[PDB]
Amino acid sequence: ADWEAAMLTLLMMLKVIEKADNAAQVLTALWFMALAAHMAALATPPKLEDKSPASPEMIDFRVGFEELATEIGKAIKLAALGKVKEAQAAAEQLKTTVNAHWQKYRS
Amino acid sequence: ADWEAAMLTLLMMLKVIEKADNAAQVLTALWFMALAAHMAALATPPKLEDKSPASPEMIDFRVGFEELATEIGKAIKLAALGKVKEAQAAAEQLKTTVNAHWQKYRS
Amino acid sequence: ADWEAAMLTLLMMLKVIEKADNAAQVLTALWFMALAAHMAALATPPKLEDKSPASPEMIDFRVGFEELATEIGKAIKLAALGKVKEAQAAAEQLKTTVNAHWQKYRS
Ligand SMILES: [Ca+2]
Ligand SMILES: [Ca+2]
Ligand SMILES: [Ca+2]
Ligand SMILES: [Fe+3]
Repeated sequence: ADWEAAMLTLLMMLKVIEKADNAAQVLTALWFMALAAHMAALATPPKLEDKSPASPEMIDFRVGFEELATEIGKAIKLAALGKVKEAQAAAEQLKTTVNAHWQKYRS
Repeated sequence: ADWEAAMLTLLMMLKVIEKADNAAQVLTALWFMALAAHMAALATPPKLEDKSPASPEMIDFRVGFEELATEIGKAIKLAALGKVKEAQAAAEQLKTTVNAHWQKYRS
Repeated sequence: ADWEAAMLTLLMMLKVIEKADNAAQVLTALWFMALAAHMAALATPPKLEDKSPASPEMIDFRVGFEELATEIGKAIKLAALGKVKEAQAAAEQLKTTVNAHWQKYRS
């Protein structure tokens, strides 16, 4: 998948987590979020199509994506421990990082 | 998973997409298809077991697998946008690329 | 996800496989197990936090993780062929490798 194809996957999975009832539904959706970032970190968003791979703007994008995989991993551990409530709470903060990263490179 | 283990995963997920009702069912199955190709592109099919990694026959296999991940990504974006109909239509063309690649290296 | 976050994912997915009714439920959970190992093989467990990357104890961990991905792949192929019974049987042996690896680096 390209960049925004996995970005929209993160957005939809956040909508699945907010309506998920058990911990298995939250965990599987969070792993789909981690998976969507596993193949999209290597892709390039539309705005940075003509930015150097060593350009600080393109470098910012990689690390901003690295925070995302880090927060997703923390919510996965909370959902893995059975804390379905605290994992959904961590998913609401994930929604902030996903939306901020998605709007900065949407164009 | 080995090569044909993920090939049969693509075939079964295509059967899940053709019977999927909502867009979330199509998107998750398509990401399972992208995931099945993410770890099987690095594996080697049975026929090419004794073919050089730089052999044009083995090289053909890698690129033919690269088309597959590209088509899967396009269907993921269609399913991510909510176009459950057009994503299923793209999945039927995916069935052509999966079956052609699966039969050429099945043996 | 970090190391134990994916370790607990393997444990929960084993509980999903033992209660899965059809072959698609077993296959998807097994691919979640393969996915959980795809990003956790590159992480480091708590005990080996201060062990050299070329240390035989840290080297043992990588190969012990490599057996895990190999067994998961074999159960995926059994579940892909439709053998839902034999794949669940392979999942019970997977439970031995997961639990042995999980307890050796849990601390
Ligand atoms: Ca609900
Ligand atoms: Ca149906
Ligand atoms: Ca049951
Ligand atoms: Fe990878």
